[PDB]
Amino acid sequence: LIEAFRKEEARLLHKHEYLQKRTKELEKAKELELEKLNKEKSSDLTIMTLDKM
Amino acid sequence: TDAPPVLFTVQDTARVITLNRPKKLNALNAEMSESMFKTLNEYAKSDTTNLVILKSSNRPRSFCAGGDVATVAIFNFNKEFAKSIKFFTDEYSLNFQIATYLKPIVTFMDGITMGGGVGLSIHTPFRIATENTKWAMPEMDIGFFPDVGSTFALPRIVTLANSNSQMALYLCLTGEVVTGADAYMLGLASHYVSSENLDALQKRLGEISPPFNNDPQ
Repeated sequence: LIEAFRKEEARLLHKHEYLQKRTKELEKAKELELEKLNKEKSSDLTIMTLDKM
Repeated sequence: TDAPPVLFTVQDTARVITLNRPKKLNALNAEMSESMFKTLNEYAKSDTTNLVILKSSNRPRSFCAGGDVATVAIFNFNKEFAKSIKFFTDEYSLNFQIATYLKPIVTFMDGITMGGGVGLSIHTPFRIATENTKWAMPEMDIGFFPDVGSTFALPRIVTLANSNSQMALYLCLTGEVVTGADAYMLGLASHYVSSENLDALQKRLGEISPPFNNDPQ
């Protein structure tokens, strides 16, 4: 029973840390992915634009 | 926010390139040349573009009064020689792209076509002139040379008194201005079309497409 209570607490704390690390990674990956999407390519020259208007 | 120097638009299967520097008579700077050079490479790869049409939004006032050499002069006075060499690498590279372009390019020389403007049309087999066309190469008065491959085109396209490049030397060394029908008869213009008919011609160019299994090249 002592091993059960200490393993459960460790698991809970280890799970919070893993989620925090995973979320930060996902957030960083999303920023990188979005940055690639916003990167201008040569094909974009063939897309008609009316930026001024 | 500012009006783009060169405007690109779709005309059915034709892609219209319009010079948009009316206050400067459509003078060609490094920005304009670079934009046109990059966009033409994309159109060459595309399989939906059959031809390109190089015109101006200032017609009949001017098509292109020439490369922007006044800015290149300031660079020389400021020793910004890197900037000057960029302006000529872009312009001359665009003139080389037009000359070797595999798809038909149709230039509407509806207005003053002097200097860089000549480079935009002299290298296209379809260079249409109008009553408002004013072709000249006024470089001898500014201290420069006949650029934009005019020393390779004029000696090979002029029709009269050009057996030994005599007429080509006359236009490049005297800076004589040729107007409308005279440009067509000398070989400076491939076709002579009234300005009023340019709108209709543009629409017809966008509507024609290679038949069956023939590419636009």
